[PDB]
Amino acid sequence: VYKPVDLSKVTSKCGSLGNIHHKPGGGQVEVKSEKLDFKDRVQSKIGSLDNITHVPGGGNKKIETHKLT
Amino acid sequence: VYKPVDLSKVTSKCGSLGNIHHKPGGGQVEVKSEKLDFKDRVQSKIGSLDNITHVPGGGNKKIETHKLT
Amino acid sequence: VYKPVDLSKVTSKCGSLGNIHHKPGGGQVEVKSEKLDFKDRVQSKIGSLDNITHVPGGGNKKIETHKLT
Amino acid sequence: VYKPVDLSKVTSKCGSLGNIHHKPGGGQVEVKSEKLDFKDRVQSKIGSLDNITHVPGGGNKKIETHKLT
Amino acid sequence: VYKPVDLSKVTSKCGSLGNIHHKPGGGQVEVKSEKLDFKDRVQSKIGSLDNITHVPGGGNKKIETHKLT
Amino acid sequence: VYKPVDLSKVTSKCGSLGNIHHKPGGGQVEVKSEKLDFKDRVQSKIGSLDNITHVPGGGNKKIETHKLT
Repeated sequence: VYKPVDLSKVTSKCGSLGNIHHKPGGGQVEVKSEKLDFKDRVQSKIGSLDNITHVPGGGNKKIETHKLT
Repeated sequence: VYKPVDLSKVTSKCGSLGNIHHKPGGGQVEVKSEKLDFKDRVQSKIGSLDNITHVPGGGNKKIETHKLT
Repeated sequence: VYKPVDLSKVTSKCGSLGNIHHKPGGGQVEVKSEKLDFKDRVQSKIGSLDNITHVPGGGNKKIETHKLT
Repeated sequence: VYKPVDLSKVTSKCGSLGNIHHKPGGGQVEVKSEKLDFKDRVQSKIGSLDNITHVPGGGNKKIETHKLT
Repeated sequence: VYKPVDLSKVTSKCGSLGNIHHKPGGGQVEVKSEKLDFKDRVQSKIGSLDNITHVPGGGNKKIETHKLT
Repeated sequence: VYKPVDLSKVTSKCGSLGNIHHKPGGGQVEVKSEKLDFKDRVQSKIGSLDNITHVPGGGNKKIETHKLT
């Protein structure tokens, strides 16, 4: 017989959340290339890529796992 | 016999959520290329790509997992 | 017979959460290349990439796991 | 025979230009006058006058002069 | 025979330019005048006048002069 | 025969330029005048006048002069 119990609280209060500024790549990015030789695959990313601003009002997280085997 | 119990709470309160500024790539991205040779596949990304602004009121998460075997 | 019990609280309070400035790559990034030879795969990232601003009001976490085998 | 040659550059790059605050005359101006006597022209300026905020992207200058005599 | 040659550069890079605060005359100006006598021209300036905020991204200068005489 | 040649560079790089605060005349100015007599021209300046905040990204200068006489 298997009867685990959770009554827990995962809680957050905030008076205000804000004035959050994320300014990636506000300057110069400058790439110069001459007489290059590539015999195999090239993957290139230049500039302001994949940046994240994540401002959840709570962002609280529960992870729970159970296994019988 | 398997009878797990959860009565837990995952909760948040925010009085106000805002003034969130995400400004990726506000400057110069400059890319000069001369006499390059590519014998295989090329993938190129230039500028402001795949940036995310994610501002969920709440944004709380529950992950729960069960297996019987 | 398996019957764990949890009554826990994971909790926070913030009066205000803000004036958060993340400014990666506000300067120069400069990359000059001449007469390079590449016999195998090339991966290149130049500029302001993959930066994160993560401002969860709270952001509290519970991890729980149970196994019988 | 006069054949000067100019191939010069005057150049600038700025990634981002901003958060400029000019607040002239934010305090208190009080001017009391009694029994003044003026026999000739009067010019009077009182308060916040002729203040300048000048924010050119660029603002570069070339002056060039040529003379035969 | 007059054939000067100029191939010069005058150049600037700035990644970011900002948070500039000019606050002239934030205090108190009080001017009391009694029984003054002026037989000739009067010029009067009272308060916050002719103040400048000048923020050129660049602001580079070339001055050039050529003369035959 | 006059054939000077110029290949010069005048150059600057700055990553970021900022947090500049100019606060002239934040205190108290009081000017009390009684029974003054002026037989000729009067110029008067009272308060916060002609103050400059000058923030050129760059601000580089070349002066050049050429003369035959």
